[PDB]
Amino acid sequence: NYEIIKLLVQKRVTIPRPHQIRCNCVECVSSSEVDSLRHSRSRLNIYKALASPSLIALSSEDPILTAFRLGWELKELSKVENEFKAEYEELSQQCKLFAKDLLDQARSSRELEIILNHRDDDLAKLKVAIKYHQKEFVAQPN
Amino acid sequence: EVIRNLVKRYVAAMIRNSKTLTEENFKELKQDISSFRYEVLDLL
Amino acid sequence: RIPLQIVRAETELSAEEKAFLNAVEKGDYATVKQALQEAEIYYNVNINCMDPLGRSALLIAIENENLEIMELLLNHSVYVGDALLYAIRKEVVGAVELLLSYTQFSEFTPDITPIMLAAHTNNYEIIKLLVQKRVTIPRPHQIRCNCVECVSSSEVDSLRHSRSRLNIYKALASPSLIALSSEDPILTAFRLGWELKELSKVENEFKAEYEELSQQCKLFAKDLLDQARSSRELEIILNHRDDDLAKLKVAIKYHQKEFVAQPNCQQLLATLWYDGFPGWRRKHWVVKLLTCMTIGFLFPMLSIAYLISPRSNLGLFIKKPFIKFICHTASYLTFLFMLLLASQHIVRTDLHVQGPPPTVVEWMILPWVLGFIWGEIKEMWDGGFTEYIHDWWNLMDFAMNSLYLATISLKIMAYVKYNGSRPREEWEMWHPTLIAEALFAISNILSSLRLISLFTANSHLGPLQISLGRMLLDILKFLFIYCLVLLAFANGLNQLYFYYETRAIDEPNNCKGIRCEKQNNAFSTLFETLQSLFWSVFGLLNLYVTNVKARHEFTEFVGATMFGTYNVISLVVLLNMLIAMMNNSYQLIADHADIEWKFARTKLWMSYFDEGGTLPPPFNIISLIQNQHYQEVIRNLVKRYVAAMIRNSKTLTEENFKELKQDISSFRYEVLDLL
Amino acid sequence: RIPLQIVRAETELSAEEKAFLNAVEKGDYATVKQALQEAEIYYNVNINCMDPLGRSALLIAIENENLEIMELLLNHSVYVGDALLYAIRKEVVGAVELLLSYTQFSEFTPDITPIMLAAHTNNYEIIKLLVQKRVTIPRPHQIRCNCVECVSSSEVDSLRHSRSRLNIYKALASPSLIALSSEDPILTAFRLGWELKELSKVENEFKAEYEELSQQCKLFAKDLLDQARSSRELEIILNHRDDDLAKLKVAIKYHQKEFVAQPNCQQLLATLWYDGFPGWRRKHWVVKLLTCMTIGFLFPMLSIAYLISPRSNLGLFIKKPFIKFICHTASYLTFLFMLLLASQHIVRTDLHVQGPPPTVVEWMILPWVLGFIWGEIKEMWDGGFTEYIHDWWNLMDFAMNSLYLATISLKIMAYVKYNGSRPREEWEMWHPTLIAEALFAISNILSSLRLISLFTANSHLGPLQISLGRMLLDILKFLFIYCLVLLAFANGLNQLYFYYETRAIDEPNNCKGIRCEKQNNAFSTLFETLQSLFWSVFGLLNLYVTNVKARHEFTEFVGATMFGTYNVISLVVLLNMLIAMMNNSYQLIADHADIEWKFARTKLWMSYFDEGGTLPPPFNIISLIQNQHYQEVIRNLVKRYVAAMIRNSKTLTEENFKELKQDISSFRYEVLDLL
Amino acid sequence: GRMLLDILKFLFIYCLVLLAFANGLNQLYFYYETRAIDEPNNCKGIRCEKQNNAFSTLFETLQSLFWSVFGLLNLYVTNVKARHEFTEFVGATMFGTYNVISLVVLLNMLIAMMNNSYQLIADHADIEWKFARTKLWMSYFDEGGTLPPPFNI
Ligand SMILES: Cn1c(=O)n(CCCO)c(=O)c2c1nc(Oc1ccc(/N=N\c3ccccc3)c(Cl)c1)n2Cc1ccc(Cl)cc1
Ligand SMILES: Cn1c(=O)n(CCCO)c(=O)c2c1nc(Oc1ccc(/N=N\c3ccccc3)c(Cl)c1)n2Cc1ccc(Cl)cc1
Ligand SMILES: Cn1c(=O)n(CCCO)c(=O)c2c1nc(Oc1ccc(/N=N\c3ccccc3)c(Cl)c1)n2Cc1ccc(Cl)cc1
Ligand SMILES: [Zn+2]
Ligand SMILES: [Zn+2]
Ligand SMILES: [Zn+2]
Repeated sequence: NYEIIKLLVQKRVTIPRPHQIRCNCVECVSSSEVDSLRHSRSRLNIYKALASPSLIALSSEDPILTAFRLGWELKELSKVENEFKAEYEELSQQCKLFAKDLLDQARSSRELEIILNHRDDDLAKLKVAIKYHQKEFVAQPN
Repeated sequence: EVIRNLVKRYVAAMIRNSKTLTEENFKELKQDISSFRYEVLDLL
Repeated sequence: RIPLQIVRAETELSAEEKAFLNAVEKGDYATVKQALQEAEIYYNVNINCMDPLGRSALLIAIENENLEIMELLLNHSVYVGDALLYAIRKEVVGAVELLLSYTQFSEFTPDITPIMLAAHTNNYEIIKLLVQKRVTIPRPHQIRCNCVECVSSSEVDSLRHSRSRLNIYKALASPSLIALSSEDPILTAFRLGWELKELSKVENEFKAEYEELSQQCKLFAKDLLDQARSSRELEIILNHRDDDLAKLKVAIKYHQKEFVAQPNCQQLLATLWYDGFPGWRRKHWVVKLLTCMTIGFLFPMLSIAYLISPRSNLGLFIKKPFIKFICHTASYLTFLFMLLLASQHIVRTDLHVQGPPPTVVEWMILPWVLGFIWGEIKEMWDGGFTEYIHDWWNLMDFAMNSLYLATISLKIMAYVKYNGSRPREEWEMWHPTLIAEALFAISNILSSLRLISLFTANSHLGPLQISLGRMLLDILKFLFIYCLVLLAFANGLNQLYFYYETRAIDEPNNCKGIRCEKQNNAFSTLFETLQSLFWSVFGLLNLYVTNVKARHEFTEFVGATMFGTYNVISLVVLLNMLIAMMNNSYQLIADHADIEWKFARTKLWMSYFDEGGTLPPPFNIISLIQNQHYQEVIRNLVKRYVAAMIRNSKTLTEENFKELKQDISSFRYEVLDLL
Repeated sequence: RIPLQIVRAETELSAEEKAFLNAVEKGDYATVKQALQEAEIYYNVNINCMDPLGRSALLIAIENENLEIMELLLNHSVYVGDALLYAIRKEVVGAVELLLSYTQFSEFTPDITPIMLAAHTNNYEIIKLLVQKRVTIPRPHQIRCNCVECVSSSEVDSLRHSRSRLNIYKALASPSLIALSSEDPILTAFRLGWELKELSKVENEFKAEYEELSQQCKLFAKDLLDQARSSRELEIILNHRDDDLAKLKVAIKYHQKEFVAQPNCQQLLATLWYDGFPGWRRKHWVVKLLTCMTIGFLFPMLSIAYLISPRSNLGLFIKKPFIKFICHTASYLTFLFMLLLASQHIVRTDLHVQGPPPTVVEWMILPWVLGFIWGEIKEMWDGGFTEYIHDWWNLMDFAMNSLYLATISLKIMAYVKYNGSRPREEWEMWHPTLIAEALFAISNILSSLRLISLFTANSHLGPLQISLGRMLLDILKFLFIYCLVLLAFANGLNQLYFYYETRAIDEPNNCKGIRCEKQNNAFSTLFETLQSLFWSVFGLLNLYVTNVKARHEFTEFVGATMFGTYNVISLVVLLNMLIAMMNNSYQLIADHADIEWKFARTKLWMSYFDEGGTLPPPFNIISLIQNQHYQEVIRNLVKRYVAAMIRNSKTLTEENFKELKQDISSFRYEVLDLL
Repeated sequence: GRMLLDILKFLFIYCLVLLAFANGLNQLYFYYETRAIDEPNNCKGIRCEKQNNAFSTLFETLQSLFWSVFGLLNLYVTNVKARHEFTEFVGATMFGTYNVISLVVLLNMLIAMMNNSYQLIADHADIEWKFARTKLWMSYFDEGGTLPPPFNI
C-alpha cells in the first residue's frame, strides 16, 4: 500500500539487512542451529518486504537497478532454500515485472535512451539487463 | 528526473488498476447503515 | 540494517489543506467559501492543491461521482486543464455535460483528445455528445508512406509516432463510432478490419494490439447482421451494391469468415444451392445416396440437352448449382476411371514399337485434356496471373496440365523420328518413349489427388480435410531443420566413404547402388548418400552397407557411428519433436475448425452460381431506390445492436462500492445539519 | 395449440394473507397485533400461512436475517417445528441463539439433526453453541458389519441407510468439529481420513462424495501443523507417542502424503539425513560429486571399523544416515562390477568340462549372495508375509534371490554327478550346467535393474522415476486387450496353416522355426504362432512365411490377409491408442509429481535412521509430562488455525444483496412514521 | 533446444536398462564365440551381410542392442551353432523382453512427457526468442571482430 508505506518511512524506520547466501559467521550459524523454522521464516519475511514494488519505487536510489539485483538474488535463493522454492520464485517474478512495468511508462524516445544508456558511475543499462537474465525487460516492444 | 516521472505514472496507473467485490466489504455497508440508523433515532 | 528515507522528495501538503480534501467527500462548503473569499487577500488556502498521488481538488469530486460539489468548484476560477478527460474516462455522463458548459503531470499522453478518449471507452451516449459539436479526428497515413513529415516525425522521435498511430486506430475501431457517424457501417468494418490485419505484420512489435483491434471490427460486422428479423431485411443487406450477393462477395474478398459463416447467411445460401430439391435436408441418407448416381449416370444426357436447347425444361436442370456440381464431378470421375483402363488395353505385341500411334484409350483421353487446358486459361484470365498462385490447389492444376502437354509433345515427336520396331531391352536410357511414359504416369497421381478438394462439400470429411491442410504449413517449418541435419551428415558420410567406390562390373549381379538385391556403394557419391539417408528413415537401408572391401574396420566403425548418430537425431529426437508440436497445433485449429470449413464451402458453392463454365470439360469445346432501402435497414439494425449491447455490459468492482459509501456518508451529513 | 393449466393444485393464499407476507419484509406490527388478538375470536388471518414456495410466515423473517420481526413472531405461539434447521443453514448466530432459548413439507431429510446440520455448514461459532448443551452424534457402524439391525434396516429400506451414513460422516469430517471437541485433532484426522478412503470402494456408487470427504481430513491435518511458529513446537508434534518421530511414522502408515511433504517437516528430516555435513546445501555441485566416492571408495574401511570398535569415533561415521546410504550403494555397486568380470575370467580350455567347481569370480560373489538372502528374511520378518507383497521392488528381490539359490543348487548338483570332460556340442538339451548358466544370466538382469530404485534419492531423476511407474499401471491394464486380440488371431492362423507342417530335415540347413536364417513353420503350432505374431510387432517377421510348399495361393492369400489384418489392428489402431491415453494420464500425474516423490523419498530416508542393518551385505555376517506439552501445543495451533480460516472466509452474491435491501426498506419506514 | 534438456534426463533410465540387458545376453552367449575364419565370408560382427557373434562380447552386445531399436538386427542372431534349443529360447526371450521395455514402454513414455513439456514452453516462446535474438544483434554492434574469419589475418 503506497499511502500507508510512505507514512512509516517519514519516521525513522529501518529494516534488518539479510545476510549473504553463503554465510558462515558466528551468529548466522548459531541462530539456525538453536531455532530453525524461525531463521528461515525471518529471512522470507524480510525478502518479502524488500521486494515490494512500493518500497522500491520509494526509498531507493535506482529503482530499475535495485529490481535487477534483488530479482536475480531471489532466484539464487530458490535453489539453496529448496524447501521454500515456490515462495522465492514468486518473489523473483515480482521484481522482474516491476522493472518492465516501470519502463513501460516512457512516453517519448528521448526518455527511453536516457534510461537505456545510463551508466552507474552505449546501451549500458541494456547490457546489465541481459546479464541478469531480465527477459521481459529486454523483449518489451519499445 | 526521468525516473521520478516514471514512478509517478506507475504509482497512479497501478493505484487505479487496483480498484477495478468482497464479502468483508459487504459488512462495511451494513455497519454504516446501522450506525446511521441509531444516530438518527437518538436525534429528535 | 537498511535505513529508509524518501529518496525523491515532493512538496508536502499543509494541515489546513489536508482537511480540505479529507472533507471533500463529506459535503461541507462553508470552508470553501470562507477560504476562497479570503484567498483574494488572506491567501490562507490554495484551492488548486496537489495531493501526493497526483490528484487535484477538482478530480476528487469526479471520482466519487457526486455532482453537487462539482457545481460549486466550477463557480470559482479553478485550473480545469485536462480535467475533461478524467470525466470521460470514468464514463459519467452528468460530469461531461457540465464541462462543455464552462509541463505539469497528467495521466494521459499529450496526443489524446477528448473525442479519441471517448471512443476508447466505447460509451455511446458520451460519444454522441461530442460528435454533435464540430469535432474531427486526423486521417492516419498509409502503411507505406514516405512523405516529408511521416519520415521526419518518425526519425526525430519514435515511440510517439507509433503510439499516436495506434491511438488513432483505437478510436476508429470502436463500434459506437462506427455504428454512428458512418454511411455504411458494414463496409467500414470490412475495410478497417482488413487494414488492421495488414498493419499487424508491418508493425511487428505491436502485433498483439493490432490483431485484437482487427477482431473487434470483425465481431461488429457479424453482430450487426445478427439483428436481422425478416428474410426481406437479410436479402437487402446481402444484395447491396455500392457502385447478386454483391455484399457477400466483398465479405469473401476481405476474409470475413465470421460474417460468412453466420447461420442466417448460410440458410439463404443453401436455398440457392439446393434450388432443384426443396426438401434435401429432410431426406433419408439412403435415398440421398441412391439419388446421387441418378444425375451422375445421366450426365451426358443433360450436357447435350443444354447445347441443343438451353431454353428447354430438360436443359433447365444443368444450371441448378447442385446439378452442375454433380455433373462436373461425374465427368471428372469418368476421366479417372478411363485412366484405369489405359494400363490394360495395350497388347503385348506392340510392346517393342518405337513411337507408337495413340492407343484406343489415349484417343478418348484427348478431348478431356483439351477441356482442362482450355478451361485452365479461362479461370487464369478472369483473375489474372497474380490471383493464380495464391490457391494451393491451383498450383496442382498447372503442374498436372504441363505434364499432360509435355506427354503429348513427346509422343508425337517420337512418332515421326522412329518408324521401325526394336526390342525394348536395348533402348537408350533417355529414350523419348520412356520419358513420355514416365511423365504420363506422374500426372496420373496428380489427377487422382485432386479428389481431395471435393471433400469440402461433405459435412463429415469437410472439417477434417480443411484442418488437415491448416496444420500442413507447420510441417514445412520442420522440413527446413531436417533438410540441414540431413545435409550435414550426408556430407560427412560421403567424404569418409568416397575413397572406396567400386565399379558396377565388380558387383555380383552387375548392379550398383542401394536399389539392388545386395546393397552397395551407399555412400560413394553425394547424390547417392542423400538417397541412402532418406531410405534409412523407413528402415529400408541394411546395416552391412557400412562395410568396405578392404577391412579397415576402424574407418568402418567411424562410419557406423556417424550413421548411428543420424538415426538417433532424425528418428528418436527429430521425428518425436514433430509429433509434439502437431498435437499442440491441432488443439488451436479444432476450436475454429467449423468456421473455416463453412467459409471454404461457401467459396465452393459460389463458383457454380454463375452461368460461365456450366458445361463439363469433355463438352467444354463445341439504382438510387436501393440506396435508401439499404439505409433504412441499417438504421434499424444499429438501433437494435446499440440497445442490446448496452445492457450486456449491464449484466461489480472496488470503485463501485466506494460510490455507495459516499452516498451514505453524504446523506448522513445533510440530515445532521437539518433541523 | 397447447392449453396450459394447473395440474397439481395447491390451496391459494387469501387476499388478507397475501398482504401479510409482502409486509413481513417491511416492518409493521399493528397488523400482526390486531390480527393475532382478533384471531382468538374473529380468526380473520391465519398467521401460520404457507406461501406458494412452502415458506411459512416465520421462515421469511429468518430469510431476511433481521431479528426484530423474528422476535415479535416468537412471542406468539407460532409453529416453530423444524425452524431451527433453517436458521442454522443460513449461518446466522443471532437467530440460533434466540431460537434455542424458547408428515408436512420440509427441505431437510428426516434424519438430519441440528448438530449434524451445524457441522455441515462448518461454522465454528454456531457449532460451539450446540456443543455446550448435551449433544450426541450416532456412531457409524463398521465397514464390514453384519449385525442384526444393520442388515435388517438396509434390507427394508435402502437409499436411507446409505443416506444416513453419508450424512453422519459429513458432520464427523468437519474441521470445526475436529479442531474442537477432540482429544487429538491430528490423530482423529488421520484415522477418519483413512477410514473414509476405504469406504470409497465398498460404496462405489458414492465414490465421489466419500473421496472429497477424505481429502477434507487430509488437508486439515496439514493446515493444523502449518501453524507451527517455532522449531520447538514442531518436534513436540512429530515426536509425540500416543501409547523417535512416532507421529511421523503414523502419518506414513495412513498415507498422509500432504502432511509428510510439507517443507517444514522436510527441513527437520533433512537435518537428520545430513547429520555429518552441516553445510551440504551450500556446497558446489563439483565438490558434492567429488566427495561422493571419498566415502564410496573407502567403504570397506568404515564397515570393518564398526565391527572392531562400535564406540570409536571413526566407527561412528557409518551410523550417520547419509554415510550409511553411500556405504550400502558402494557395496551394491561392487557386486555389479564384480559381475562384469565373470564373463571374461574363465578360460577357453574349461568350456568342455561338466559340473565345474566354482570359478575365481563366483567364490567372492557367494558372500554377497548370502548377504542378501540373510537380510531378506530379516526385513520380511519385521513386517510379516502380508507386508512384503505390497512393494513392487520386493517382488524383484524375491525372484532375484530365488534364482541365485537355484543357481547354486544346480551347480553343486552337476559338480558331483559328472566328472569327465565332454565336448559342449554333444550335451543334452536339459543339461544341468546349461540350466544353471541360463538362470544365472536371467538373475543378472534383475540385479542390475534394481539400481532404478536408487533414483528416488536424486532430486532430478526422482520425480521422473516416480511418475515413470505411476502410469505403468495403465499400460498393464491395456495389456489385457492385446493378450486376447493376440490369442484370437493366433488361433485363427494356426487353424489354417497346421496341415502344412514340415520336418526339420526337409528344411535347408536342418533348422525349424522363425529363428533360422530362412524363416519357416511360422504358424505350424500354437506355441510357434504366438511367437510369430509377437515378433511381427517389431517387424522381425518376413512376409514369405505365409507361403506353403504346395502352391495353393488361395489359402496363402487368406493367411496373408489374417496376418495383414492383425498388423493393422495391433500397430495402427491398438498401439496408437495406448499412446493417446498414456499422455492423458501423464497430465494428471504431473500436477502431483512433487508430493509423491517427497513421500517416496521420506520412506527411503527413514529406513536408514534405525540401527538395524547398519553394515553392508558383504559385512552383514561376521512419560505423563509429554501429554501436557502436546496438549498445550495443540491448543495453540487450533487457535491460530481457527482465526486464520475465519478471515479467509471474509475474502459477493445475490442473497447478500437482499439484506442491504431489507436494511434500507426497514430504515425507510421507521423514519417515515417518526415525527 | 529448450526441451532437449528433458531428453537428456530420460537417457539416464535407458542407459541403465541397456546395461542391464547387455549384461544378461553376454553372460549367456559368450561360451559360443566363433573365430572369423569359420564365418562364411571371413566376416565377424553384426555389420556383415550374415550377422553373427551379436552377443559374443560386451562391447558388441551394447552395439547389437542399440541397432535393435531401429530394427536393423535380424532375429537369427539369437541362434548358436550347437543346437541347444533351451539356451536359444532363453536368449531370445531376453531379446524380446528388451524390445518391449525399450520400444513399447520407454519410447512411448518419452513421447508422452515431451508432448506435455511442449505446452509449457510454447507459452513463453516469443519472450525467449526475442532475448536470444537481442544477444545475436548486440554481438555485431562492437567494432571488435569486424573482419570475416578468412580475412581476420
Ligand atoms: C550413436 N551410437 C552408434 O552409432 N552406435 C553404433 C556403433 C556401431 O559401430 C552405438 O552402438 C551406440 C550409439 N550410442 C550408444 O549409446 C547410446 C544409446 C542411446 C542413446 N540415446 N537415446 C536413445 C533414445 C531412445 C532409444 C534408444 C536410445 C545415447 Cl545418447 C547413447 N550406442 C551403444 C553403445 C555402444 C558402446 C558403448 Cl561403450 C556404449 C554404448
Ligand atoms: C487387410 N489387408 C491385407 O491384409 N492386405 C494384404 C493381403 C495380400 O497379402 C492388403 O493388401 C490390404 C488390406 N487392406 C487393404 O485396404 C485397406 C488398407 C488400409 C486400411 N486401414 N487403415 C490404415 C491405417 C494406417 C495406415 C494404413 C492403413 C483398410 Cl481398412 C483397408 N489392403 C490393400 C488393398 C488390396 C486390394 C484391394 Cl482390391 C484393395 C485394397
Ligand atoms: C517377451 N516375449 C518374448 O520374448 N517372446 C519371444 C520369445 C521366443 O523367442 C514372445 O513370444 C512373447 C513375449 N511376450 C508374449 O506375450 C506378451 C505379449 C505382449 C505383452 N505386452 N505388451 C505389448 C504392448 C504393445 C504391443 C504388444 C505387446 C506381454 Cl506383457 C506379453 N509373447 C507371446 C507369447 C508366446 C508364447 C506364450 Cl505361451 C505366450 C505368449
Ligand atoms: Zn551471517
Ligand atoms: Zn505520410
Ligand atoms: Zn451393525
